[PDB]
Amino acid sequence: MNASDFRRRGKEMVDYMADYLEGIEGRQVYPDVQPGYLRPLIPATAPQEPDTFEDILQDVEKIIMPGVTHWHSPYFFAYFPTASSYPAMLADMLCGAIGCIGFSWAASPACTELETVMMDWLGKMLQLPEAFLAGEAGEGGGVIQGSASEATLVALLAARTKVVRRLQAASPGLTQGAVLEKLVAYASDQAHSSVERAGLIGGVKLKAIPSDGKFAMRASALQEALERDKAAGLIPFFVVATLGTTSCCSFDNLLEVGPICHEEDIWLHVDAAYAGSAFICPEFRHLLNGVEFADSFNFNPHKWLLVNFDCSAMWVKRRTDLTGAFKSGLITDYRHWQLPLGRRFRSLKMWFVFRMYGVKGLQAYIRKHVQLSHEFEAFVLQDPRFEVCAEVTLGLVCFRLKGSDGLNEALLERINSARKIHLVPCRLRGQFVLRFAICSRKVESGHVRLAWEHIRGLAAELLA
Amino acid sequence: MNASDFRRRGKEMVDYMADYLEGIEGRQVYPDVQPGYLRPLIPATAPQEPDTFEDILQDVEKIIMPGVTHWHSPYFFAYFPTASSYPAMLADMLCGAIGCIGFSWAASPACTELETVMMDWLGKMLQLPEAFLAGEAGEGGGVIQGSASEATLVALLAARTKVVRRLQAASPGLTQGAVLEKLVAYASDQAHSSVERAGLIGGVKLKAIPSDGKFAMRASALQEALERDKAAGLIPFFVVATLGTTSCCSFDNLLEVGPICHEEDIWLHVDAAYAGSAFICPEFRHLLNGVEFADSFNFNPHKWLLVNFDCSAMWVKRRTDLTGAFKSGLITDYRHWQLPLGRRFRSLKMWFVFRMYGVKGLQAYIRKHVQLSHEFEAFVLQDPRFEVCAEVTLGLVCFRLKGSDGLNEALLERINSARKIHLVPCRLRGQFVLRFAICSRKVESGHVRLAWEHIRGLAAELLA
Ligand SMILES: Cc1ncc(COP(=O)(O)O)c(CNN[C@@](C)(Cc2ccc(O)c(O)c2)C(=O)O)c1O
Ligand SMILES: Cc1ncc(COP(=O)(O)O)c(CNN[C@@](C)(Cc2ccc(O)c(O)c2)C(=O)O)c1O
Repeated sequence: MNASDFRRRGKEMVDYMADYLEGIEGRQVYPDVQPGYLRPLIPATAPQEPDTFEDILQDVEKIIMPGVTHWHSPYFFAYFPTASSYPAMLADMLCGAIGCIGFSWAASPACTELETVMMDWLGKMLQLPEAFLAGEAGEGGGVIQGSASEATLVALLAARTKVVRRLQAASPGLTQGAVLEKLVAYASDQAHSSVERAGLIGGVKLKAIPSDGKFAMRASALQEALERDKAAGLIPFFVVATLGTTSCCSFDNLLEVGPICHEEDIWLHVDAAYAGSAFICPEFRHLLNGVEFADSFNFNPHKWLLVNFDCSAMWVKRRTDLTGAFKSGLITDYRHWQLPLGRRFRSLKMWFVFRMYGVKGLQAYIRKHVQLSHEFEAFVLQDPRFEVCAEVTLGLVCFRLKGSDGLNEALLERINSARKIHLVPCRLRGQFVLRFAICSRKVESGHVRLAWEHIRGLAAELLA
Repeated sequence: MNASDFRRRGKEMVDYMADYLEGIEGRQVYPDVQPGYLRPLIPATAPQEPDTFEDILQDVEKIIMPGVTHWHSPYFFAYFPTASSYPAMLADMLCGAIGCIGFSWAASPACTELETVMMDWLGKMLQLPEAFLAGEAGEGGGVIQGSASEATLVALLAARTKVVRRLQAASPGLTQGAVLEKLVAYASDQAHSSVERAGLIGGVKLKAIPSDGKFAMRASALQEALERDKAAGLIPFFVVATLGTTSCCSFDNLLEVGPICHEEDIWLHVDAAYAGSAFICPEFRHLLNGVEFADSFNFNPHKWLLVNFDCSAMWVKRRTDLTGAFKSGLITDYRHWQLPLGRRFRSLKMWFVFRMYGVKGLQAYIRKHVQLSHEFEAFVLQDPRFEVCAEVTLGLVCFRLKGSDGLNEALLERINSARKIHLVPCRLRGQFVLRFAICSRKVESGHVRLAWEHIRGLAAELLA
């Protein structure tokens, strides 16, 4: 197809996209399709001659949609939200049209330059210490990573290279392999699985630190682990502090963990994938206190800041520490800040979102979700049959029917079978817990109310 | 902004995208902007209140465009092409609207299922051995990687885990670190830098194999290296054969290298980033012969198959070998086939491109570029002042002005300073060479002719 055809089809696609998101409430959130449903519905080979756009769109609706879990439905309360905003979609369109591969400055100056500024803009919205800002003379700076899982691996690799060099500077005949055997990384027992994958890929041992009563990593527990492992001849080199754990959105104590990592010269990476977005609101910023001790900080605007997926934000205090793993002020070589060499103009999404919503719009968005979260929490607190299982700070409420895990697993099955809303569970200290996460950009109090009524009703039937 | 605003702005964006690509020939390919030009032109902070869409679009045109290198201009003859097609853009739009994160089957069945089928469709277009196809009972299969650089690291990690397990089976006290010290990987001296990055990240030694007269890796040179390294107590575990090297688009000999890797039980990964797309044309398929010996095969539809960047295609013969590094028939867990956990619905781009162009349209596209490449080659062969430096098989012509490297470096500077076309050089055996790569989806004979006339003219002035 050509430009004139695109002008026509592109506009049709725009209406199709708007129609989908606009009438999404009428879709069943979770699909009834069985694994393997798709292959028999489409040809086993690509067509020799063109199919029409109309035919493809019909297939999207009749063959693809039945196998889609609608992340953006007001009734999707699973995992954590993923971002969807029209400004981000407009930027993605422009991004694909410009279509440059920013593997070097010369490949498209703006592809690299806009990103550094967007990262400073965002760094300021979060009130990050200046050490993380690029500005005109900063040693630090930020980069867009493809995802938090990748950001963590990047930080682990930078940390691995750094401690290897420190060990080798003092004892030159030491090999990389010999050093790997002694390296140990730590993360909370509530840390996301991306940390274990990073340890596995990095070839190092990863040890979980027992979390406290509020599922937070504490100085005492970290120190205990450090002493035991150093005594055994292991070398702590990397710690991942999680702000906004997946299970119950708890927060590791950065003010306690930071000083320890500093004293032991341990690389401290902060994973705030979900919660990070809330930090642009002054009332939640205290949760990030202690980030001044972090060597790297990361959160996903593609979760809770409306920047469509393919946008994880990472900052470091020393580009040299990051850069050393893959070989001030202005950044010209992002290829040394990430695993892949190529990259597309993703900073455009941030620019459009930040400018079209404005900081105030983004704050209102966060605050509304937190309000909705508390509305759901209030419902649960009013019913003596249920219990809230963890402090509710952001858009996640962990709850359960007072009773056995079997009862709650049954409640979850009833909810999934009903197909009205979609939630997922988790285990908090072996205990089965239901998670209610405010996800959709357009969830309203009504949806939360109906979701609660639906859940309360099923619970009643079950209790009988 | 809301759906109705998007219906309006999205359509405006469509026209803006079409206008840009349509009038791209009137843009200067390479920018005159200096590093750091952007920061002073935009605010140091995000706006508190919304900016208008009109204002953003004006900034795109006045502030962003001057810092963009136009990859899609008919006059961009640098590196290798990157993909840009309207069907791919249409799919990307849909992809962002559905906006699912396919980290598991349940997160969106179709996000995972369509991908496996598209990979089989593409596998069939390339006439890959059936061992690489998923089908209904295959052990192999394909996955979309974010890029070839990542695909190579994935294969290296799978290979690293495989040889480590084989070894610890013989010597169970052998640690991962002890094994890493003995591992050696190989690639041609013409291999892309992504291979060195993979070795660095994987913590293993990478050794370059001298290429022959046609810049191809040969059995003799590989064997020589293997014998020397095994004798030194090193363990070969991974070889990257490159089909379509960046410098001169040469091809490693798979028929020679394959048997050796098989006999030595060395993981053979095939990197065909650019050239891979040509293999859907029967007249170029012989270049891929020997892929039956490969453990993993990869090429980028986002280079030369019109699937907009963020689309690298990788196949393996044994999902178990790949999967083992991150832990038949239907694939439900792509999270064990790649580094990141999340992923978007990228298979949509393949589906739209394959269906809207049809195999025949894709083959016509490839053939036209190869024809244009030979047209340029013919021009060079007619002028006794120049020489072609390597066999021309696909869309790349390596040439130089007969004489010193200094003369050619001067010619390149003249070309870049003129700002009419954009090319990059490379060194072939220390010799400075100019590269002419057919890139744009809309390059025509006229463009190639004008580019040659422009180059010939500058060469004349210089020679005087
Ligand atoms: C605390 C924490 N750290 C890292 C990650 C990985 O982030 P990414 O997906 O960018 O690699 C997670 C993220 N996600 N875990 C979820 C919530 C799944 C999910 C929801 C929404 C998204 O946009 C993504 O990308 C993933 C879980 O269900 O496992 C995390 O929470
Ligand atoms: C032979 C070869 N192998 C691997 C790679 C890496 O691919 P990717 O960019 O997906 O990680 C390359 C690729 N690119 N090298 C180029 C041609 C730059 C480039 C051009 C067009 C693209 O779409 C991308 O992604 C990159 C370079 O000149 O170095 C490769 O050639």
